[PDB]
Amino acid sequence: PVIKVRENEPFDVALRRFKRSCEKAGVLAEVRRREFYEKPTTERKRAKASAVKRHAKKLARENARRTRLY
Amino acid sequence: MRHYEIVFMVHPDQSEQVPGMIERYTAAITGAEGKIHRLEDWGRRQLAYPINKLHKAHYVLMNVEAPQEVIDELETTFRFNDAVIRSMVMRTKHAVTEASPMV
Amino acid sequence: SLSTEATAKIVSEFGRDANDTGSTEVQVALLTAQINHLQGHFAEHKKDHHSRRGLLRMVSQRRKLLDYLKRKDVARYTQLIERLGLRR
Amino acid sequence: KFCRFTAEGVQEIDYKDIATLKNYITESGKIVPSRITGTRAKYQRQLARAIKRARYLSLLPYTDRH
Amino acid sequence: RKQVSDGVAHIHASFNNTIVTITDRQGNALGWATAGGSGFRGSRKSTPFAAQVAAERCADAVKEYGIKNLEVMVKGPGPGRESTIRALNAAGFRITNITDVTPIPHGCRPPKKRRV
RNA sequence: CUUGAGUCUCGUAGAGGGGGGUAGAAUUCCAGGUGUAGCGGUGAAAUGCGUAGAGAUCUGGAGGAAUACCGGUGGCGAAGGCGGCCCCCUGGACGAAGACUGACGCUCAGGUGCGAAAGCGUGGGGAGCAAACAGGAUUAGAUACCCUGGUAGUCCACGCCGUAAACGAUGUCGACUUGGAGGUUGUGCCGGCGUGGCUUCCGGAGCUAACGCGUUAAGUCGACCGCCUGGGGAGUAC
Ligand SMILES: [Mg+2]
Ligand SMILES: [Mg+2]
Ligand SMILES: [Mg+2]
Ligand SMILES: [Mg+2]
Ligand SMILES: [Mg+2]
Ligand SMILES: [Mg+2]
Ligand SMILES: [Mg+2]
Ligand SMILES: [Mg+2]
Ligand SMILES: [Mg+2]
Ligand SMILES: [Mg+2]
Ligand SMILES: [Mg+2]
Ligand SMILES: [Mg+2]
Repeated sequence: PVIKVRENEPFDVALRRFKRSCEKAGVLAEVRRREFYEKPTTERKRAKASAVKRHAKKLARENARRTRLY
Repeated sequence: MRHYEIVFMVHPDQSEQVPGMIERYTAAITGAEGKIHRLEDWGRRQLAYPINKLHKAHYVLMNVEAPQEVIDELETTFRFNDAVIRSMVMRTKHAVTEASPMV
Repeated sequence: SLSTEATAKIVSEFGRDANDTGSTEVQVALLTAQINHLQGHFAEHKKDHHSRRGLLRMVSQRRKLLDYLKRKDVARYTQLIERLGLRR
Repeated sequence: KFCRFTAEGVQEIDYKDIATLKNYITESGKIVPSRITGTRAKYQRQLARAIKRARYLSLLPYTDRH
Repeated sequence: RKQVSDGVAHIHASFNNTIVTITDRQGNALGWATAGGSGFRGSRKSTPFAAQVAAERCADAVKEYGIKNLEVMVKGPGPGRESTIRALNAAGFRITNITDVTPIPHGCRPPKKRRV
């Protein structure tokens, strides 16, 4: 995430461009994910739980479109 | 005989040996009835990262069909040759007589 | 697996035609050729349990084909296991 | 979406083709997911092999902080 | 006592503390300041405000070298990442570029999860 | 006899396995430079490290172990399991057009092999992690949780062990019985229409005590095997 400040560029927006580049690279999450050891059993329990919950919200959204609240 | 694609990169200070080493390797393959299907000299290029503090290297690409035993002497020759800083021998399905996207 | 060359040398040598790739003799000779070839592989790769499981299937398949051939016609059975050098 | 390797009928993604490969890595040098670029699963694997194979020859970088 | 005019700021933002080291382009340190040594202990030490004070003291520590432009190399996940870069600008340096140099293994086994 | 089973021909995908080599990032250690008073850690602290110059930052080296991104209810394997890249050796699966053998099948007590991790033996290696252990806290107490360290071990070679919530808590093989939405990998024809293999979710009849399963059945059937007979004692004693 290398941001080179451009000419006639106000500082803050370059600081905004930097915050964007680090989040798109996901480096902060990558550091937080690597600070404690994650067992292979648990990484898989999470991955699965992520997928089944990502799946459930889609069908819940498809279904809620065929509904009225009032 | 199997097909191999060899990409070896050479120290920039010994680019003058690059024409020389090619015929020696060519003679070794052609000595053993191996064909040479392609042979491209990419010349000096900029490396993406430093390799042994080097910032440039002389890339040479050749596609051959040889008996697999012959490739071993090429791999051993690349290993002990300090001119060669990196190499890669890869099996290919068929002859590759075309032109690299680098030329 | 065996080369097509060797496969064709077996088909012709053991079948009554070059298209007779399915006769019991050709199959037993084909499995025997690959079983013998793999002996050198497992003399160096004793910890290759996954590939040895496929080998033991050739051993089992060849045994089931010989047992079939024995009870259908003994003349072809005894003539075959001597060419292949099999104990039985 | 719209996988550009089925569209161009590629047979191998050819690590030497640095012009193509640079389209499928981020600014910091990481392979872009097939979910983002819409590459087919079959070609995304060959793309990752070619990118790792080019990274080794120093045709491509591993990271941006080399 | 030497004049450089072109330095590099290294923000070391951990979860517990922030360290600011201003080095020249060659990597030789000119001065440094930390959030912990800026009058902040414990809960205070790991705040974005404690990093801002740490940045100002490091700018006040290298004032005799006359640095004019300053590269900023940020490392770590700490709360003092963003607020330390602002304070360097507030002091009066010119931020030429900002980079994240947080080390990522592509490595060793991390310590075990805390059961708090 | 050819429809079950198998063989041959062409190709495809794959972390299937075994052996060797190598790359980049990072950690740690060592030596040196700049520099100076803290660092580290926590809920907060302290232990600990630091003026004998730490931590931070840069340079060179040593070493081991794991391969970010790609990466996906994605793939491969009988299961256990398998993830950088390259080569060598090797197993299996699938698909298309035929030819060939001629039911040559299925299941399998005993037997045989394979079988996570921990553990054991012998010889190596040892970065990071970390049972035991030591200290600091917390606490009424705190043989813990938290912190700072840290040895076996984790790694390699060979041998043993033979067990796991080794789980889909669902034996193997075969046939039959409305659908929908995907993923993955072939293939034929003209993005469109078919046809195969594997796989994920929803649901119909049916089944089920219910939960639920539902063409990958826990539905309808056949073949063979394993096992159960109230709880504890006890998967214990001999
Ligand atoms: Mg910790
Ligand atoms: Mg076969
Ligand atoms: Mg038994
Ligand atoms: Mg073990
Ligand atoms: Mg041991
Ligand atoms: Mg020992
Ligand atoms: Mg501990
Ligand atoms: Mg398991
Ligand atoms: Mg399971
Ligand atoms: Mg059971
Ligand atoms: Mg269902
Ligand atoms: Mg007992």
